[PDB]
Amino acid sequence: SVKIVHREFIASVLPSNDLTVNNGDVNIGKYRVNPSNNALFTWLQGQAQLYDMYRFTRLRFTYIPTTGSTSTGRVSILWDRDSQDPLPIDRAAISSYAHYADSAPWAENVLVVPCDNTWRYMNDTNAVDRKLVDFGQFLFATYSGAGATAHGDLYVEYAVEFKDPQPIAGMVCMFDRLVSFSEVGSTIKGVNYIADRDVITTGGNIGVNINIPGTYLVTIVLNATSIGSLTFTGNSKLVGNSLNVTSSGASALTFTLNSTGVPNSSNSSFSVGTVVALTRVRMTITRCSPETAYLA
Amino acid sequence: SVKIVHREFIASVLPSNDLTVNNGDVNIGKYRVNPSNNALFTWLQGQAQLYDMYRFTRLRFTYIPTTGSTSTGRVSILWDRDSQDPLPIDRAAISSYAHYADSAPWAENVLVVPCDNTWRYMNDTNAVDRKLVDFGQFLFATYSGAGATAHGDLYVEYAVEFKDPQPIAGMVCMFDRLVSFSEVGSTIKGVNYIADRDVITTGGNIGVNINIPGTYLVTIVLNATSIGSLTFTGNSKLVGNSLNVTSSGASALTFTLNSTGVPNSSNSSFSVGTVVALTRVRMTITRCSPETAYLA
Amino acid sequence: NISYTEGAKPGAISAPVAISRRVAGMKPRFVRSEGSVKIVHREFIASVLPSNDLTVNNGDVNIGKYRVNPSNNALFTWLQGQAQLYDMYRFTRLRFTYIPTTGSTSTGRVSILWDRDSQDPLPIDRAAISSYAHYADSAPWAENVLVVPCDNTWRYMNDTNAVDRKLVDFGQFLFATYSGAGATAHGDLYVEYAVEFKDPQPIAGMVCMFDRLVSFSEVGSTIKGVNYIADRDVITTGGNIGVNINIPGTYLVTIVLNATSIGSLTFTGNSKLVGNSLNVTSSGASALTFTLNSTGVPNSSNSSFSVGTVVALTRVRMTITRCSPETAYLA
Amino acid sequence: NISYTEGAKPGAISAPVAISRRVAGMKPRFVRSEGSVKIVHREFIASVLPSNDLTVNNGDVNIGKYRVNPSNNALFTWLQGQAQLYDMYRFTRLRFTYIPTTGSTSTGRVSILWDRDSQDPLPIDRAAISSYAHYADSAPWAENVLVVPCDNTWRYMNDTNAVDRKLVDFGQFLFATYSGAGATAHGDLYVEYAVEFKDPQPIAGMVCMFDRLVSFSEVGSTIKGVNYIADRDVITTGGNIGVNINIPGTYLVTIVLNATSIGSLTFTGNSKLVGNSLNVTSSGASALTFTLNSTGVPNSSNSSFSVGTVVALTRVRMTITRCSPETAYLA
Amino acid sequence: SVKIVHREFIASVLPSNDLTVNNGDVNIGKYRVNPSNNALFTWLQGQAQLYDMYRFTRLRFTYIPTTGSTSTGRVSILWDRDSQDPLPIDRAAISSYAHYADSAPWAENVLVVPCDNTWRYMNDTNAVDRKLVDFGQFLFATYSGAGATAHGDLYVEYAVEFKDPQPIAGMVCMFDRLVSFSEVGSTIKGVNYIADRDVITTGGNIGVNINIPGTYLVTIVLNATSIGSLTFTGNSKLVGNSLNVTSSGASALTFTLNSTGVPNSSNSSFSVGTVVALTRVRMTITRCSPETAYLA
Amino acid sequence: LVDFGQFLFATYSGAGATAHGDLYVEYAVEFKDPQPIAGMVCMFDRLVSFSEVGSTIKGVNYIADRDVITTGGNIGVNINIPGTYLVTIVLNATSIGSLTFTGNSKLVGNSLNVTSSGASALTFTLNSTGVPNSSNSSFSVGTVVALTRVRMTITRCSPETAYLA
Ligand SMILES: [Ca+2]
Ligand SMILES: [Ca+2]
Ligand SMILES: [Ca+2]
Ligand SMILES: [Ca+2]
Ligand SMILES: [Ca+2]
Ligand SMILES: [Ca+2]
Ligand SMILES: [Ca+2]
Repeated sequence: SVKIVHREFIASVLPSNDLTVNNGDVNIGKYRVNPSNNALFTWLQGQAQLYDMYRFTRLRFTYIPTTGSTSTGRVSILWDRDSQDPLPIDRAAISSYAHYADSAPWAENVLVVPCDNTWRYMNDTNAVDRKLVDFGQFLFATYSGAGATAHGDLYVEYAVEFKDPQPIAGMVCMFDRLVSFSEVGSTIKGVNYIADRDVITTGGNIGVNINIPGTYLVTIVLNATSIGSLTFTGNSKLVGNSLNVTSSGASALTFTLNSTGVPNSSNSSFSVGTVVALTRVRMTITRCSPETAYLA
Repeated sequence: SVKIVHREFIASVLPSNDLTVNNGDVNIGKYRVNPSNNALFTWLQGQAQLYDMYRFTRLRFTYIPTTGSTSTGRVSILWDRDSQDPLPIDRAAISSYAHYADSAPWAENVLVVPCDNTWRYMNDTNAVDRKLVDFGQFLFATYSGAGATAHGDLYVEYAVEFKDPQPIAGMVCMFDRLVSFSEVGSTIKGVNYIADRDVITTGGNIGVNINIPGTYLVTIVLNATSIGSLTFTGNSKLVGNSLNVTSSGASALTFTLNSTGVPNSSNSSFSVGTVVALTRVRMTITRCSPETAYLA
Repeated sequence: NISYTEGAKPGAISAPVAISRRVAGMKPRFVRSEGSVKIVHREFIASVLPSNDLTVNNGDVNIGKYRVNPSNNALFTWLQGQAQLYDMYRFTRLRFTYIPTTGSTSTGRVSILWDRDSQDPLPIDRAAISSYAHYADSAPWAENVLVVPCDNTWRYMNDTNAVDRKLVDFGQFLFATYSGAGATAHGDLYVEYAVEFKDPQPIAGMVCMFDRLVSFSEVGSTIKGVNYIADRDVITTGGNIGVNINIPGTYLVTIVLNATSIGSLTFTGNSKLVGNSLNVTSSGASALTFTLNSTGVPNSSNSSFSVGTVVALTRVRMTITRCSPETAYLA
Repeated sequence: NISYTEGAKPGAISAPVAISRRVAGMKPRFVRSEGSVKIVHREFIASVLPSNDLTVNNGDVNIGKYRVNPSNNALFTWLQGQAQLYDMYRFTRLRFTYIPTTGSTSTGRVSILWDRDSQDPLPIDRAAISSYAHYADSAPWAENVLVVPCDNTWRYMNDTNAVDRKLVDFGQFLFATYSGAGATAHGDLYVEYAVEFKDPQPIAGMVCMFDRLVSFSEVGSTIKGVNYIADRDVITTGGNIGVNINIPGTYLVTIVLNATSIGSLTFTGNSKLVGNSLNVTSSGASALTFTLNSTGVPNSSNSSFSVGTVVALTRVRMTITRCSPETAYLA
Repeated sequence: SVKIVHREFIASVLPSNDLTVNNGDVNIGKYRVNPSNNALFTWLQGQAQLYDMYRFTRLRFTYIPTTGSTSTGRVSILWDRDSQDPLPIDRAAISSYAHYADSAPWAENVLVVPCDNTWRYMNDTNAVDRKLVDFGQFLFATYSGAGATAHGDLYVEYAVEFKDPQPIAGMVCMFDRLVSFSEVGSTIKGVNYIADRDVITTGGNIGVNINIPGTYLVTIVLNATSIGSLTFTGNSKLVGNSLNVTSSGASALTFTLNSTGVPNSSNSSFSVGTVVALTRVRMTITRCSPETAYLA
Repeated sequence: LVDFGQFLFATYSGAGATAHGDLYVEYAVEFKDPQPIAGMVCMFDRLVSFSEVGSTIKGVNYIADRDVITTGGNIGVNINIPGTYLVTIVLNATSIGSLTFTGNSKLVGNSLNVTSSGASALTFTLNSTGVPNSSNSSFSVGTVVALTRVRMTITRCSPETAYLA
């Protein structure tokens, strides 16, 4: 048994007047506590890919403000033992989790989750009853805030044991959408950096949203008559140079970007514009360091 | 502090009549014992990337035959505590080393290295005096043999301590050659899947050799008027679909392959043929699993 | 008898032309248990076929083919029968044994592996097969053994087709091989076990039922009962239907096709028809029943049985049952 | 593990396909001595190459190639370094060990011999090789050993090129072979020794200096320092110069030729150039420096390095030093 | 952690000559032992809704006659640890089970189930492999009997642990059928008071069967040109006043009823007659007390 | 990180031609791991066309960069460690003048010189007292034209191995 201790950043809490959970993302179990869930474990996943089974020994969630002391609102950090339970919508519900922590947006907060003795399977083999392979799910909620200045950040801190060395699961994610067939839906394999809704292919534009902090290598291949410009207008900056190959019928772009992880609903992490007759999107995303950025 | 134990495959030993060290690879650190060195630690690097320092507690190299009893010659396994020392050139020199073992190609063999108490740094890629950051270097040799079929496989088994969680070093390798300047030399960053001599760029051909066993994701962007065919006639097989975009002046290919790791001097891991006026090669290689292969 | 080897000084190693070990039948032992019964027994699995490129499980692409569950007859030819009768099981001792059946002249690697997660994908590269915690590697002409340390979790025999198999299986056995040559196998694989059964129950059933709405998609299906086949084993495309029973033994098949017309029933791969095949074709629907013997070794291009020249295939419903050849249809 | 051999009654002999023995590194032991130090150690010598006709020392014609003297790196790759430091030596234990590296299918004779006179000519016939007092014969696929009983005479390391070597060497090791076939070696030769060193001294020097007045004769020379080459190893005839370094390892060479003109420097035999070769040609004199790696196995027709198309060769002066490849010249 | 002990009524056993399991209900999980399952835990569900996980410590099923000594046949009580296993079809199969008991209809009987140490999840309604979230299933059977008057009543007595307070799952059931699409099938959410087959929607009638004993509050909204009468000719009686609003195109009825729980194949718990062009049925059922009945 | 510090000695307010006294080192030293002989050769390489200063030095450290002077039509090599050394020096330069031994070293036996247009080579073995000299190198090459490159090889050795006349 291999014993790992670490702390890592998850996501920033955006202000909201009405009660919103997980910055408005409606996916149940988005932050399921399974080390292969890169949306929660931005760092652990790198080590998780090498082992079959995991057991948390200590687990705590912290909230640290980045806003001023006159910001209004509630930040609630929560853990639900069942990673398949629906997201709460009401103010009674979010306060009723056994494992809760509440604070003003300008106050630090901590949530300790008492761990159990059960080993669980790490590997994502698209388990259907996820609750049986996750140690619950983390979630956050917020209300009574105003503006777009993020309140603060969320971190996870833990002790985990890992059990069986195995062939590496990898840090690659690949996305495939047949736009011919529909502008929504896709096949996604490997690491869950993006879900379906994170890739927008409509009205002559492609937006991809990497809403998990980090530096990533992307290579995207478009089946399209022609494409316009690659732009970085949202949560990510291009790191080093972007390699672009355009032809009639297909094009390919590769580059390393640096994402904040903070979701932007009007501007994607990167977009490609003026795309004519888009048939297919095939793409590969991989968490990495900035050292492997392409050169000028 | 974080204690890892594992056994992993290194390389298959090709037969040779004349003495051949490290399957003919000439480079001095090839198998420096440092967890970053993916040529030696085919599996461990995936964990090494997350930590600052290491210390080996137990370390042994194993040889298991894959050849027949009628195969002639010997396979030598060898450890030098100075990772910068030159490779030995004649068989007698091998016997001068304190830590070596030598056997028939048809016999299992083992070499136990006595470990010390000193911590050393995970990244050695900046470092100049690499002996101070490596726990020596492993070498293998063979002589008095014949045939194309490999004698047997080498493995490393160890118990190692890692010390400090860090930002991930990443599992990607970035290669860059300005072929217009010269058909040799390059900037390589990230993990050492390849070295300069592994990318052949001449006579209207491009061949790249991934002589480290595993499954990889690659993206090559080519600055060239036109290119011909992508072929896999060496130690690697295409996994899933290859995505190829060709234009006048530039081409991009992206695909995941499965390498046997064993070097082939006639056929590269992948080749691209009939290449006209190659000015620049920029490429990205990342160890992964086959689950993220591109679809047809 | 031991012989002296010519030209060896004391303590030398030698390679003989071939190594072997006699295997003898041993009736199962029945032992004291927390549950109903503990069985200590030993069963033959398969023979490792040679291949140059790395292949796992003699080329069977089905994940978890040798999942460790008493109801899986791919791993337990006899224990399957015993599994029928109980609800839950626990392995107490588990080991896999390799006996070479080839001379010391044969090249290659034979790897015997166990993956704690029975739903994990099959490995394809040399780094992967070497990286399993529970591994055992040898030349194909050498003996080998892999001991899997058991836990004390009870699991259900999956007789209700659990979707997350990993939670009902005790991992999966798998074997891999590379750099081999020739037509004949390298050696034989055995499983040796001690297994407890918990709760007596009505017989689970020996039948497998497969149902695909081809009109919806040429891929995907509902499979209930014993898992003799997986989805990918039934090919329905391009005017052909191919069914791959890649587990050895004798099977009764009834296949009912919703399709305008069908051509010939062929047995052109790993199976042979036993006795007579009963075929009824009409406009819009066809039915075939027959019993076959399958070697269970997977074939890329020729299914266990195929139905050719099939027109507007809308639906496949089929029933597959392990049985005796005695029960074959008459001429 | 010991196995039973099929079809043998008790006390039979068997031939396996191949015999081997693991060799492991063992650091030298240092022991009490009448002199400064006694070293107990073990070194690899060479691999016996197969030949149909009787050949000694893998075809090296140099008498006393494996003369027993610590300063002879043809026999002691490591002890040479140690010899540098002392005046005199005495071998206490000496044995030569043969490990086969070929199958029991291989034909031939391997003879390991020791001749008390290190200047005696090499034998060429089967009667001769069999007639040495200190001999050991085997099939090439069998293990063998030759124990040389030592005396207690101290000798000088010959670091001043003694002309009557026999009086400074403890005889010569040599090996012979015949009726073999194929490209690959029969087996490996090791020396195992206990040796005393007497008198500490300034390092003897690692350099060999060769000088031939070709204008006097195409044969003969002055050689001072380490004996990496003998006279016959430097060929100067017919517009060619060939230098044969028939002892393995890495060597720095500087060769200065008194000759009107020279052609190409070629590496066409047992050696490879390391890094860059530095060549300076003028009318009447040429100079080349480079460092090479030599396999040390003698070649009849292709020297370690050659200089072609050389005109009116008057003089060869050359310097050869065993060294590290690290020290090669840059491009 | 929270330790509950209770005894509660499950169902009355109707006589039958042929073998009849679970009073003729065909569904495989009917009495899965999971505190959410209100068909088995008529009382406990009201608490189960507030917690994430359960573990039974003691568990026994009791049968107390309500019939006469001259009633023929037998009543079988039965526990399968696999809650997904099919119902037995013949009497001999019942005897194959390890945990069953069988007696005269006029005799008290008990079946003690030995509990295990494993915690399982309270919600099983998402879960696919329900055996992993249920502690088996209870079944009852009867045969060799006759008459309309029930043989006796079944009860469950247990000591159970609950683990984590959560947002309430609620005590309401929501039923929805698009009858214009089909007269069968439906979306049912919340507590399992009813299953699809319990709402009959055909021949100008609507019947709904609440075959779980208790008092309920219902609201049915009907999409239909016109409706006739609300009747209570089955296992339920109106409590207080029924509130009926009829219009052209839509109707709403709301009332609280008192169900005996015993199924009736001729008369539903409540029926609405002479229903013209029913397109849609949407309904809400909530266990409650009679104190909240509507007034005249 | 590979040395156990450095010995050094200093002196002042002395007079006369003769030495003050002698320095000895007395030690007990352990050696760990047997290996193939490291090599006795030093290889020096300077791209003079790049800069008159800096170099690549591999092998035994008999000289440091500053010990090889390449400036103003002169090359000076200072072997400031005592003993006997084999030297081969190959100069990329249009022409060169005389080889002089005018400082701390003496030529042993004969010096072998080969000059051509664009390249020169010298081999010889010297004895050096190793005492540093400010103005006169161990050996010098004079009147050198368009010096582009110095590649040289220096090896501690025996005087027995000197070249013959
Ligand atoms: Ca919850
Ligand atoms: Ca695994
Ligand atoms: Ca069952
Ligand atoms: Ca059952
Ligand atoms: Ca001497
Ligand atoms: Ca002396
Ligand atoms: Ca060394």
